[PDB]
Amino acid sequence: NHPMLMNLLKD
Amino acid sequence: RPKLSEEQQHIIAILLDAHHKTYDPTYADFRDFRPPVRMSPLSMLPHLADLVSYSIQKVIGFAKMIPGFRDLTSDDQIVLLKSSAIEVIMLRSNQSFTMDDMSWDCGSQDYKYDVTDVSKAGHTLELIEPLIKFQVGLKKLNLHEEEHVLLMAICIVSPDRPGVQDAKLVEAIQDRLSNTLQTYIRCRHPPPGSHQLYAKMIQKLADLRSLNEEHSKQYRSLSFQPENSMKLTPLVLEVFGN
Ligand SMILES: Cc1cc(C(C)(C)c2ccc(OC[C@H](O)C(C)(C)C)c(C)c2)ccc1OC[C@@H](O)CO
Repeated sequence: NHPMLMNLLKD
Repeated sequence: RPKLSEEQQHIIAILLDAHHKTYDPTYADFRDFRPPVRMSPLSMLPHLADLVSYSIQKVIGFAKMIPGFRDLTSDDQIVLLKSSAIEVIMLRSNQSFTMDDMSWDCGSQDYKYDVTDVSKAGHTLELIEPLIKFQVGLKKLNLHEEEHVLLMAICIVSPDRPGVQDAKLVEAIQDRLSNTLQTYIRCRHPPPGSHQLYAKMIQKLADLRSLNEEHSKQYRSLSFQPENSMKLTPLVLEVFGN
């Protein structure tokens, strides 16, 4: 459930 | 015999550049945040929420560039960032902190923050006193930029954060960074400044665990009144809690 942190982490 | 390998100079070059790409010492983006008000119950909350939100983004940008960080699972990346964010923010803020008046001097009076600013974001001296103490003891280490960027990276890749899966993987990445730091001080940090420098740096990480705890406490109390929670950002709510 961390869509924004996930997005900033993506390659 | 203390030898800085090829790999170790590479790590330092990468972390320096990573830091350079994620810390703007001109503080130009501050003009995008909701404006500071020093008139005032939690008058600094909107501005400081924005500053912290922005800081979270830069920390994440720095973390992705840590050698080995990429090799972790998305889930562990997430756990390391959520638990370390406020700590790395406190660490990275040391760069603008000044012992003249014990404030953070981000270019201008509008963006010069002291204890009453931080109070006006909803924090008490239970946090702020040990915060200022930390900043002072950290500033007095007079770290090389090299040691500073390694310290941030070591903070992020911490195996004991609650929720880690592959602790052993996190431990090996952090060791590579620890060893680079220990070796760096040995080879490039002259005495007396070098005396116990590593142990004092690790002590600062211990200090940060305690600051992290108190920040969490006061944030949960802050963010319980939905009127305060309203004034935060979506990234702050996601990362610090809701
Ligand atoms: C200059 C600077 C100072 C700060 C400090 C003063 C430490 C700070 C600022 C705000 C703080 O409280 C935030 C508060 O918990 C919320 C509710 C707004 C999230 C706290 C606990 C500390 C935090 C970040 C800062 O920016 C540093 C870099 O990220 C940008 O140069």
